[PDB]
Amino acid sequence: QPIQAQQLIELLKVHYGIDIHTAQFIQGGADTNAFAYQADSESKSYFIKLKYGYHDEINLSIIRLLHDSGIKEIIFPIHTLEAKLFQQLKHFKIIAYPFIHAPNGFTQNLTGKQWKQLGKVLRQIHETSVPISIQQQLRKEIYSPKWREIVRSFYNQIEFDNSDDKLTAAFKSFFNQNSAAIHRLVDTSEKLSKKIQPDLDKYVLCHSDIHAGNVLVGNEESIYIIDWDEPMLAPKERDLMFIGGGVGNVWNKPHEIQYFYEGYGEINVDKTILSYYRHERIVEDIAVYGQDLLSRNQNNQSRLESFKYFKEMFDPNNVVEIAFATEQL
Ligand SMILES: Nc1ncnc2c1ncn2[C@@H]1O[C@H](COP(=O)(O)OP(=O)(O)O)[C@@H](O)[C@H]1O
Ligand SMILES: CN[C@@H]1[C@H](O)[C@H](NC)[C@H]2O[C@]3(O)[C@H](O[C@@H]2[C@H]1O)O[C@H](C)CC3(O)O
Ligand SMILES: [Mg+2]
Ligand code: NI
Repeated sequence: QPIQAQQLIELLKVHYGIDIHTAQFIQGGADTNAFAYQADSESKSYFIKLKYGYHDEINLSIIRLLHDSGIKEIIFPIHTLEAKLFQQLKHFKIIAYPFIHAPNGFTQNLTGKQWKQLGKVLRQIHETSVPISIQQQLRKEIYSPKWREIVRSFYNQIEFDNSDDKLTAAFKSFFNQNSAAIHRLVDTSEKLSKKIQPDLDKYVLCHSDIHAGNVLVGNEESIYIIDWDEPMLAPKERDLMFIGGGVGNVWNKPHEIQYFYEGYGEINVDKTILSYYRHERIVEDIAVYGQDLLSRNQNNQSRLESFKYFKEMFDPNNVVEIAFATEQL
C-alpha cells in the first residue's frame, strides 16, 4: 500500500510509457518489503511488484540468464523506456511483468504431461552454466546452523505465562505437544549435515524454493516457475527435495514423482542430502514462525498465518511425516 492507484499509473506512464486506466493493490504479499498490483491498459494486464530488497538485481540476473538459455517457463519482466528490467525509484524499485491468470500448484494439479515438463525444465535450470561473475554474487550452500540454533533457543521458552495472549498460549501448547518431533527435526538436520561431504564441484543453479505455490499451472505446457528471489548454488537435491516433498499438502503422491523424473532424466540422487533439506527446510519454517509467534510484537498481523502454517506442517502426509518417512527418499 505504498502508493495509490493514480500514483502507480503515473509511475508506469513516466517510466514504462504504458497507459493504464485501472490498478488495484493485491493482498497476500510476502511481507515487509513486497507490494503487488494488477495494472490494466486498454489491451493488456500487468503484474506490478514494488520491491525493497537488495538481491533483486542479482536475481533478475538469474532469469536473464535463464531467458538467454531458452527456458520459456519463466515470466520475463517488462522493459522500462530505458531498456531496463526494473525502474529504480526514490525509495523503492518497480518490476512489471505481464499478468498470468493461471492458479498456483496449491490449487491446480499438474497433469502427467505437465509433470514431465517440470522435470525437463528443472533439469534445464540445473544444467545451466553460470558466469563466474554471477557465481560470486550468488549465495552458496554452507549448511549453516543458523536456523537449528534459533529453534533450540525456543526449547526453553515454551512455559506457561500470564502475559501471553490466547494465540501465544495456543502456540506454546501446540509446540509442547509436538516437542518430540520438533527436536527430532532439529537433531536429524544437524546429524545429517555432518554426515554430508560438501563437494562444491557438484553444486548447480538452484531455485531453492520450488514447491507447488511457486508454480503457476496454466492450460497445458503453459506452466511457470515464479518466485526467483532465493536462487543459489547448491546440490541439485536442494530442489529435488520438493518432488514428493509434500509442501502445501500436494506433491505428495508417489506416482507423480516418476512422471517428473521422466522429464528430468532418471539420475543419481543423493538420498542423504535430499533428506537433510526436507528436515532443514522445516526447521527454518519452525524458526521463522516461532520467532513471529513469540516476539509478541503488536504489529504482527502475521502471527495468525504463522501459527496456521506452523501447525499445517504436522498434518497427515504433510512435510513433517514425509521427512520422517525415510523410506520415501
Ligand atoms: N506475473 C504474474 N501474474 C499474475 N500473478 C502473479 C505473477 N507473479 C506472481 N503472481 C502471483 O503472486 C503469488 C506469489 O508470487 P511469488 O513470486 O511467490 O511472491 P512471494 O515471494 O511474495 O510469495 C503467486 O501465487 C501468484 O498468485
Ligand atoms: C521465503 N519463502 C517462503 C518462506 O520460507 C515461508 N515460510 C516462512 C514458506 O512457507 C511455506 O513453507 C511455503 O513456502 C514458503 C516460502 O516460499 O509456503 C506456504 C504458503 C507455507 C509453507 O509453510 O507451506
Ligand atoms: Mg511464492
Ligand atoms: Ni522471451
